[PDB]
Amino acid sequence: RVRSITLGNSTITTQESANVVVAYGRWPEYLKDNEATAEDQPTQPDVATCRFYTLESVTWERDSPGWWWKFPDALKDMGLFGQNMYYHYLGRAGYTIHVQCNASKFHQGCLMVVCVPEAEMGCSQVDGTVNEHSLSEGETAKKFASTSTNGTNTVQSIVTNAGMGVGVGNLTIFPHQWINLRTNNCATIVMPYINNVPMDNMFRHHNFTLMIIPFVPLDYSSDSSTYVPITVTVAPMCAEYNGLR
Amino acid sequence: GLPVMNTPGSNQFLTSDDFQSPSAMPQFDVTPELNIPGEVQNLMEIAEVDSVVPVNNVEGKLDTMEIYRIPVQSGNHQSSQVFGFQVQPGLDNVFKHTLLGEILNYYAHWSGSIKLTFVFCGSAMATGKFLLAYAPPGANAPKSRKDAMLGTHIIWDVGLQSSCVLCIPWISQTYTSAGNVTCWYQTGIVVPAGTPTSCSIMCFVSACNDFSVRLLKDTPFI
Amino acid sequence: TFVFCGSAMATGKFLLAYAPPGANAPKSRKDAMLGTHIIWDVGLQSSCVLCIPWISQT
Amino acid sequence: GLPVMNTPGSNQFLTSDDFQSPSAMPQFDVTPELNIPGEVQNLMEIAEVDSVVPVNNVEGKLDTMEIYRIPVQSGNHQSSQVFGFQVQPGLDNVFKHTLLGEILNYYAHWSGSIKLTFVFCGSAMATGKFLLAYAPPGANAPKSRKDAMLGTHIIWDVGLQSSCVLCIPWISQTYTSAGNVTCWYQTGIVVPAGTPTSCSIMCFVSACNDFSVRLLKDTPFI
Amino acid sequence: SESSIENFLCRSACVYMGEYHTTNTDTSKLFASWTINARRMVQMRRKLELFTYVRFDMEVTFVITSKQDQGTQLGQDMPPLTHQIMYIPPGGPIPKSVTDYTWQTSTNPSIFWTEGNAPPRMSIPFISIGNAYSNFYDGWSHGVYGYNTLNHMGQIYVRHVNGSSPLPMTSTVRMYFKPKHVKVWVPRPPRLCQYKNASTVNFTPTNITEKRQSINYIPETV
Repeated sequence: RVRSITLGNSTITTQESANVVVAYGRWPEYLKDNEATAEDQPTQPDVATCRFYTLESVTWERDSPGWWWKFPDALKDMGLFGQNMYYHYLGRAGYTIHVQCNASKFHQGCLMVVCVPEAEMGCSQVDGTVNEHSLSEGETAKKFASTSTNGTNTVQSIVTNAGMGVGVGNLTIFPHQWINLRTNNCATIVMPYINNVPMDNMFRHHNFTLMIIPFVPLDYSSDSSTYVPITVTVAPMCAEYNGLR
Repeated sequence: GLPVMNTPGSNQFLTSDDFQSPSAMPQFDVTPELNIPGEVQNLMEIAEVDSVVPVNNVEGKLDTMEIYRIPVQSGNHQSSQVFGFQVQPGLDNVFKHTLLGEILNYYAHWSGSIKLTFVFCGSAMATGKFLLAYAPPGANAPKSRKDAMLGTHIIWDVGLQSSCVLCIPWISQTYTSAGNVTCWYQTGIVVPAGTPTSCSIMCFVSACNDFSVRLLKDTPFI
Repeated sequence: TFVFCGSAMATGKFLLAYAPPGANAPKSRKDAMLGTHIIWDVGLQSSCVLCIPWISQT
Repeated sequence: GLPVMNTPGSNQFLTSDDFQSPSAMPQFDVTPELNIPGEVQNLMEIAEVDSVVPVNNVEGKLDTMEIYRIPVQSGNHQSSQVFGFQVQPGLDNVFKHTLLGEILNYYAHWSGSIKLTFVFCGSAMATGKFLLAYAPPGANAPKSRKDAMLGTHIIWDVGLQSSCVLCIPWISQTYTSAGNVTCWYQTGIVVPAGTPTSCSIMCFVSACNDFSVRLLKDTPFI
Repeated sequence: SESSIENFLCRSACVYMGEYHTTNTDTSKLFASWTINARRMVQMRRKLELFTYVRFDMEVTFVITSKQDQGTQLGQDMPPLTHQIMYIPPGGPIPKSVTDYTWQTSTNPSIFWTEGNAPPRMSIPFISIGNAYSNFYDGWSHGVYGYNTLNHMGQIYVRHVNGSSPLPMTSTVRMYFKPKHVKVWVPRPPRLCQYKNASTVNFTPTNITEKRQSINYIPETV
């Protein structure tokens, strides 16, 4: 009851009892042919964009508020998919995201894993503006805080308002999955391309945001490990660019 | 030509009228629609989604993640209450800011059925029993574990199931005249050596398919 | 094939990564994630399998 | 008779309304139409015509015929630039006053493909090679002859062909975010004894059949 | 049925009220202007933020009232006043005085109206080179965070239509706005914090809900 999956020259292993969320019922696909027939011809890499990219693990401790990543540009240094971001003026893609934990039966805790489109964030100063570095750091995660933040140009990252001004118990409206250390330790989310235009430039726009948020904190006792590792793996799907010839 | 007679109501501006209007840009062909995933036809598609209830809305923790966690304590307390609330979406503080509560507050009359889910977030070594009890509107809340057993209840063994589900059938709106839900320790929680002592429960609320709303009004939150 | 020989109560995650011939070995967890890899949860599976396709010698 | 009721909007004058009006000269039969050559149904018939681009719009010659002539110099300069511009009809000074530019400036949104033609006006004894290169929007302009060769380009031998044609596919409007075109000396120009030394190139622009415009507005030129 | 998208969003509201004079010594008080967006009406803003992408037509009605200034001069006998209401599409010329040339451009649609009649009304289509409007943008304008240029919807300008040396008068205009034929995509959670300004999502941290007495407290039943 273990499946082994190979994309390109990558191989990972999952359990065949996985559960998969397809975001709004829609699988990813190519914009078919004839939105812009004449002088808008696209191309597709399909070479080493369809392959598993694995980020660094994060460390879940007793007081961890949460983590977030921006897509794309979490992959702007990831081999070929990142090269294509510099060579081409427009693009699009869907994604498959796997999130996994490594824990024992003597640990306990609960995580929400959610993919949020257009996650526009607020500044720590009400009459201020957010910086580009405070929104993302690429393949390194940003951190939520457990109290309200200060300083100039920083996202106001108190975890109960999720940086967007809503109640964090209501983020289940988005494509999401629960990880309860008692019953499962994995989550797969398949995201299609969602925009109000068919293609776009991939450097000054963040299509979506992946967030991981503990709702019940990690607990252990006498001589268990004091942390739990979380691992994120991403495979781009049906990527497509403007033709160069 | 064509004899004609003007009726009362002529040349008035009624804010809710429905008439054909002249276009100011007739020679402009609009961008065709795109097939964007995730289209909505009705607000009841938003209320049928689960959202986390802040059941622990007491002093000192209204601004932390702790507001969402029902505490299960360690040791032997096998007849004490765990929690209890009245089921009043829209009006009551614990249900007021959920996805279902926020919708209902746009309408002056609503009615339907409600779904509550409970999930145990402890270690896989812990076992024990809870008693979940429902009192209808017009009935007092039970005061002991025994009279909660004498009504409508379910006995929930967390060593067997991690989650329980309830569906409540007679919900309307306007010292409440509403039904209530309570939870009691049947046994107490039992663990082996080397597992955490305390733990937590979480509540999710949603609406069932037969939910209706009437008389759009203004919301009291902005 | 890799097999985890710990107690049945332990949980966690590993990242297993493969670099082809002519490529340097990854230096961090993040650039190993950006190549071919599998994420292995030992609370779910006790063993993982890999098949490597282009093997020759000097 | 015929009960009738006046709606809001009655007795107003809307500048873009469309109603039947009473004729002031009903007993007057009009002159029948003549079949005059050269009738027009649509403004895109004007934009599909070539017109000469003033590529040499530098100081000291904005009021002479020289504004239209790209200079080709004599001797050996076989890696230097000849010219370059961004492709931005409507906004950019070199395309702004052409037949295509003047139309586009009546509309607030437009899009399509564009056609550029280059013609060599030297003596029939001259030979040489040029490199014509296209960079898409979001790309920097090439700095050398070699990196222009590493992109999309055509090599144009004027001893064989007197003219070259280019079709550019992704044109829209609003430190530009537009594509560009550049020209490089591949070899240099070679002549026999008794022919003029210098010479010229000319550019023509036009629109291709798939061109569209929206939101008629006022032009900023009078 | 009352929770459909059309019945929830398609409702009229006053979004701008402005004043303008016939004679003044400021020359910006001689006309009134408004930029069309749906972010400075706090009740419409919140209902619109439940979705990520929207598509609609606009309908605008104008209520206009005048007054003679309390300055000094009485015994007047005046004909009814005429007003001009001009819509500028995205990518159009903007007036800066009331005597400007742009009040006469053929591509800015305009309405002429005299008092005493029914209130004037114009209908604007979906005007965007994109396929939908967006309520949320996680990007840069090219640089402002959260602002994309596909959301431009135009402007409205109002003046008096007198001749030379007019008599002093003060007018007030109220604009009533209504979206029609609406479609929405990707639902979102409701805004929990108060809005701080009209262009950002900035906020001060807010409590999740209000407190009660204890986690067991249910109020006494009547």
